[PDB]
Amino acid sequence: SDRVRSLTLGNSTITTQESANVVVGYGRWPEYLRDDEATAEDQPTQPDVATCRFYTLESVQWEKNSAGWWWKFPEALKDMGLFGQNMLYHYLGRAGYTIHVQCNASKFHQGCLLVVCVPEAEMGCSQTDKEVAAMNLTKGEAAHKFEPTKTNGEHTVQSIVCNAGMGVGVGNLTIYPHQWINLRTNNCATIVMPYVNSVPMDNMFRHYNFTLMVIPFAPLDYAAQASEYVPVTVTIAPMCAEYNGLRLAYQQ
Amino acid sequence: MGAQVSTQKTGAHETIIHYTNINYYKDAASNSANRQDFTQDPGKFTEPVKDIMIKTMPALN
Amino acid sequence: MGAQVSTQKTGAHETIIHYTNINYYKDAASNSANRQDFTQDPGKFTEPVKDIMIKTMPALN
Amino acid sequence: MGAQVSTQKTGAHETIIHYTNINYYKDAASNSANRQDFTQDPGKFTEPVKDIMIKTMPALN
Amino acid sequence: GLPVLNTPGSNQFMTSDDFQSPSAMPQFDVTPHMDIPGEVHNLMEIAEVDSVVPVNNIKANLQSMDAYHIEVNTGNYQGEKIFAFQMQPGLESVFKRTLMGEILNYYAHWSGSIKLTFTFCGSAMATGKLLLAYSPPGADVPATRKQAMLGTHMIWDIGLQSSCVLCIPWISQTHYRLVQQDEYTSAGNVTCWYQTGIVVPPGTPNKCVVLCFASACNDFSVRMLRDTPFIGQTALLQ
Amino acid sequence: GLPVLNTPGSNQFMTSDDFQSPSAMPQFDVTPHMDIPGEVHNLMEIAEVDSVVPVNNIKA
Amino acid sequence: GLPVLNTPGSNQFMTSDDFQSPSAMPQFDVTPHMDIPGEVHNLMEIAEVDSVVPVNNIKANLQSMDAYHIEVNTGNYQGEKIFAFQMQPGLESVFKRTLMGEILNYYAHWSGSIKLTFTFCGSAMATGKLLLAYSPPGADVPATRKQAMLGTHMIWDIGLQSSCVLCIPWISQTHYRLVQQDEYTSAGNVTCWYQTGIVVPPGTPNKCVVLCFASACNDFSVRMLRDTPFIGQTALLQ
Amino acid sequence: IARVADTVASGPSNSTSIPALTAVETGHTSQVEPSDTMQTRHVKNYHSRSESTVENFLSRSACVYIEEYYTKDQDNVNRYMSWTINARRMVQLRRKFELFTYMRFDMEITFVITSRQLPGTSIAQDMPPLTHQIMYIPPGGPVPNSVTDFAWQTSTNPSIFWTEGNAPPRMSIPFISIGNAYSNFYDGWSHFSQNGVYGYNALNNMGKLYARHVNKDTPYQMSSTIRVYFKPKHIRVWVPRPPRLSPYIKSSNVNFNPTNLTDERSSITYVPDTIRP
Amino acid sequence: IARVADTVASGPSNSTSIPALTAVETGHTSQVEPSDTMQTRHVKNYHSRSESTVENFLSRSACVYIEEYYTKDQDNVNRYMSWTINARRMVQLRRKFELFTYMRFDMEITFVITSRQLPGTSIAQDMPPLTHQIMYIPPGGPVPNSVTDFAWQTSTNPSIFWTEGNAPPRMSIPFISIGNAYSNFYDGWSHFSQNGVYGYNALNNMGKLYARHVNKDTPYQMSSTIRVYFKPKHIRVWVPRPPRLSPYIKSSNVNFNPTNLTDERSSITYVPDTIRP
Ligand SMILES: CCCCCCCCCCCC(=O)O
Ligand SMILES: CCCCCCCCCCCC(=O)O
Repeated sequence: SDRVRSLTLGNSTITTQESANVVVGYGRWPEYLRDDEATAEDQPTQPDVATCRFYTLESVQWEKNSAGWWWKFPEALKDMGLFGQNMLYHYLGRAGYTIHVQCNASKFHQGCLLVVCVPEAEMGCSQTDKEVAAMNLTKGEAAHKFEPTKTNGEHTVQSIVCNAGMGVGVGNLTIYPHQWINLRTNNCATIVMPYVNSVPMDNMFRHYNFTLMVIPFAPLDYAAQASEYVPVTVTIAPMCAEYNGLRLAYQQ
Repeated sequence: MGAQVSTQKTGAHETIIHYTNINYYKDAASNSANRQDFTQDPGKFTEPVKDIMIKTMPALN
Repeated sequence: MGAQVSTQKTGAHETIIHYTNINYYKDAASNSANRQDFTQDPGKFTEPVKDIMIKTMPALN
Repeated sequence: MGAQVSTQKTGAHETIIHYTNINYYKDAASNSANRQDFTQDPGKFTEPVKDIMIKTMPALN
Repeated sequence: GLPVLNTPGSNQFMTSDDFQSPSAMPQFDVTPHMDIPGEVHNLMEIAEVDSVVPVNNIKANLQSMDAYHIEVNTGNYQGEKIFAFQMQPGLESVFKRTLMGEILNYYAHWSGSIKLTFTFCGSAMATGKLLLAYSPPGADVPATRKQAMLGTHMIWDIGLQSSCVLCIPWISQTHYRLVQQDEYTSAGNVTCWYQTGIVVPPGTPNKCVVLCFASACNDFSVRMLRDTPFIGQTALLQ
Repeated sequence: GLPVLNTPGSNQFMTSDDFQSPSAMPQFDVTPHMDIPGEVHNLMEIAEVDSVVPVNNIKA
Repeated sequence: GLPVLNTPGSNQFMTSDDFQSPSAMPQFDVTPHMDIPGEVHNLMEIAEVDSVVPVNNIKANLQSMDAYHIEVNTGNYQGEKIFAFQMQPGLESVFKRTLMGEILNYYAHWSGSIKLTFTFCGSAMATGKLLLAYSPPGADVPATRKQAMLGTHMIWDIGLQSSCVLCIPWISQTHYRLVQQDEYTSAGNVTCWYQTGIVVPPGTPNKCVVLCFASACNDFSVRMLRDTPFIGQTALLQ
Repeated sequence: IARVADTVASGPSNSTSIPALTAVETGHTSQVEPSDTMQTRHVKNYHSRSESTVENFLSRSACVYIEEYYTKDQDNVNRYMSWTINARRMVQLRRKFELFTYMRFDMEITFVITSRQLPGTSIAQDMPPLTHQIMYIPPGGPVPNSVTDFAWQTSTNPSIFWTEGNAPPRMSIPFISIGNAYSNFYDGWSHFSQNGVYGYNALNNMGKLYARHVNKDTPYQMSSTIRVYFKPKHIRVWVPRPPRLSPYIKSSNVNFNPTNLTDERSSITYVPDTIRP
Repeated sequence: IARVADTVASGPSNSTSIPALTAVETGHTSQVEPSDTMQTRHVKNYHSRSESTVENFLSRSACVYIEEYYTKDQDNVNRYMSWTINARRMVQLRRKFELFTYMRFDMEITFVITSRQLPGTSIAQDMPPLTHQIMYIPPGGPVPNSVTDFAWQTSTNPSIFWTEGNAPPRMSIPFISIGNAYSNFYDGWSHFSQNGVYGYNALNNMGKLYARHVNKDTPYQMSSTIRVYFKPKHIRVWVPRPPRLSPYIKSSNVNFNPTNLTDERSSITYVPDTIRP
């Protein structure tokens, strides 16, 4: 049975009895930087099991009127164990990441989520005449959510779902590494993202390599007396984490 | 010279169809476009799964 | 180069009469006309009959 | 002719990259620049010392 | 020098030409090539990727996820057409914006089959059978299930396998068709009906969402490069 | 560059010339060739076909 | 003659082209070549030569040798930063004019390591240990020795060997950086502190000069030819 | 070579083979074809995806900028052109480039410069051919502040001198980016404190381009309009993405107004009756 | 070929090896690299110093002179150009050449000649294309004193005839210097008594260059501006030297005004805080 699967990274292990295979980035699997592609001359540090493990973020509640959510990495993991510590003390970073979104219900509930990883998910502002604030793009492990209607915020992100806050069609986000969580068949979604960037390495605070978006295309629904609380938890584990440029920790 | 004969794109009188080329400049950036590179691998986007899925079989089992 | 020498059309000093050609473009549509294709088969229009008819014989008998 | 094929500078599609050249003029001053002469010897300015100095050793002793 | 004769078209500038030209930056050392994931070689690699289709594109949903929702209900609905649309990958408002159609709009000619994947998003207890039919140009759109059933159809049985593919074969007179399809290069229509019905147990929703995906097959191809009519401006941006 | 001398007739446009020219549609995939009946190679193939002659071509 | 078609860019004049051209002086007998000492092949041969750096470039010393002086004194000075500056070989006012930086200004891109050689010019009786640190971009400039010590540092012990090299490794995200460095292509900072202190015997100066030298390594290289912004005029000279 | 897949002849079926059934949840795009869901005939498909190549797709000169500069020094009219090179001010080409996240390629740049004589009552002239000068100034180089600035000496900066009447000037340039590939999208900042510039402008810096008339002065006011064209060649693209849906507002960011997913229609079952004998 | 040195992977250390310690007094520039003062990783550096070549550095057309000459003989306007060839009147190119003491190379000379019609109330003309004549006169040759001087016969002196509209005239010249190399600096005199001329002008003498309109006369006054461009090729340079710091004052000597070593700043410890969340 390919339904059941097990994931093991570091001192963490995830279990599943209702998965749907595993999407591996753009056909590639996380790998350390090679010598014929490196730029930083200093010998990198590789904490390995210390940083490459499963980090669970704050759960989110899926409601009949939920429009979606989104996280930005590696920023969202700035306060996660040693992975966040290396981000502070190092100028350059490089990691893989294994996204694992969980969400279970019952054979009597219905709904369908879209777990996607969007590289360089540059987003727009609510007020097209103004700019956006980092605080409105990503706020730690705290998820930002999409709205079923237009937003008005000064420096807020245009959370209107239909445009995914990028000025595009949500139905075309399938062009990015993704999976769906169709409650009647699924229970979770896993995506192994390889380091994608136009540079061997990059800062992890200044640059948001990719954005994880969970947009429901099939509204959550159910009958009376059926558990109304359906949470959606996101777990991610860095892979082949390398760091360069060691210096005094950065004051957030 | 360093002439290099290639094949031309089919004409409206098919079913001497080759051209000659020589680079005159020292920089590769000066050369003409590579309109004849026909490589493909949709797998990256259409089948980026870890476990090979056989068409004639159930996606899940 | 991929030069191709052909025969020129008779001149007004007949009874070195050949030219050279090289295609510079990648598309066959860029080549010059084929003014030297002399194929013929009037049969399609002059004798589209199912039963061969011998000139020196009666058309019907 | 006296064609001379050389290597072109890497392009933005690496990892037929050569060009041909022929001089038409009688004076060498007419030829194009020598943008491909990569000789080096910093020693003249960085290490013009009479006694070889080994990096891993003391300059004076 | 060598006697030369300039041919017509000299000194002109054709945006689609392809000649050599002197580099303004001689001996520039290009930045080392880096192997980046997900490289694209042919645009068809994109048009072959399934993308959600906004079948329910009614004025009231042009800016909501309902545009993608294709409701199906329990109870007798025989003779009722669940949905329908023309087969214009680049002209039909339904496909016009999908990854597939979005690319076709950069070309004027297209050819090949299309894969319409349907996914049932109801509960694991809901069951049912739908009739996905495709009728080639020539006759009026199927008004009844019998008429639709006479054409290329697929009877989808909802079960563990959530999705079902309705491959629309390329049944054209000409080898290619215009993205700006007219009546001459008509492709036909696609109508969905209830083969049986959607039965459901007590304490379970009666309305379910059915998503639609569209993508090109291994026999698809575009041909006439043109500019897309989905982008323009009135002055230089700033 | 190569010393060249333009000869008379340059930059002109003769309707019956025959030179090469850049394609405005690079790498266009021409529609597959189909063997159609009754192909003509030389116009003489037509002039060799009998056609009714209007010998009685009087105004009326 | 040979049918020819002129391509766009004909009859133009690009200052960086490279074609052949008729000599105005045919068969000119060039003066015999003479082997002259110190020939230059690549400009990098120059940027690799140490040149005194004006670290003390304060308004009052912009025209005196004090601009190169980096004083160090005897007595407790713990927690005190001897000096500091950004790592902009071509933009930083400190390097901007050195042989190295002076050359980088003829290019827009640069890459490689830099050798900062420090020479103690005090008396032969003066002793001491200095901490030469380099912090890559990302955090605020080291306010204390502890913060600076966390980065790439070199503890220089003054002795018979007058000079000490602090090689600043190329720790960048991108392969190259702009000489006109911005925040994106930041390189970091270099701060000097007192590891211990400068002890001195009686009858000996208490203030000493420490010269700074800067040069490129064997892994350095420039790339984008441009005009230097350190020279101009308002009219033809006479 | 770049041929398309042929269709194998298929016949009746009745097995446990379920090529039509699948699960999109896996993120896997069905690889089904007509022969899998019906009876098909053999067809030798000769079609080719030769024009779908990223090379043939992007390798076509497209206008990226346009400015006007005058000859005489009258009023507050600019006598020279200035431009911070980028392809985000022309929606057409900008939308194509944005189909991918990263790009790498050399480029052919062509200039279409045209002049004119401004209207007037008495403007009888006899001006010789106008010669123009286009100078590229990489980041950091000295910028001219007048049509007679010393910067126009073009000591080391690449520059072109073109006279009207001749073919539009052209010249190729390699892969300038200091990175391993040009970036169309940068979901990051210019400063480590996560502020300052956000997006493209945060890292892209191809320098500036200046133009002017090398002619001293014209009797009566005249103006010229230069149009810059880009034609990438030896192309490489990575990470494809959803095409632009909302109209472009700014050329510095991706701001947009909530746009409709697509055009509307009567109902989900609406299909125009085109057969009416 | 012109590749850069790679960085060997280095590990911990604890020996009597002192690569970091040295003595600049020897006049020897430290040959240390990152791997000598820290732990480094192996890095296959593919960078190339191909554009740092003295050839690629100096081989770029740079303006060296510019003068204006009129067509009609009205007032005291010069109808022809005169110029004592040298590259010391254009700071840009002059500064590069002065990076080295001696130079040897052939050279490509390009001319950008443009004309115009001086302003006026009634200046309606119809002048045919203007043809120019540039004549080089090596030291000693007869110099023309008018636009109709016999000297313009160009019996043996090299001369160019160019008509407006066509591509800017060009032509190469070998290594003229009577010495084994051109001299950018001459710390000596012209006379043995240590007086007379001092420096460059004391020995350099490339002759003169004259220009004019071959057209007889124009109905109304018109003027042309010729710009000379130099592009050394097949270059050789010796004895590098400190780049020019003080602005150029005269084109005959190295006179200068006490200039600052560099820009100022708050203090030796001043470093702008660019991180402010
Ligand atoms: C000599 C002119 C130089 C012009 C440089 C143009 C570089 C274009 C780079 C486009 C980058 C992008 O589209 O992401
Ligand atoms: C035919 C025109 C001849 C012009 C001769 C120019 C010679 C330039 C020599 C430059 C000498 C120097 O820069 O030290």
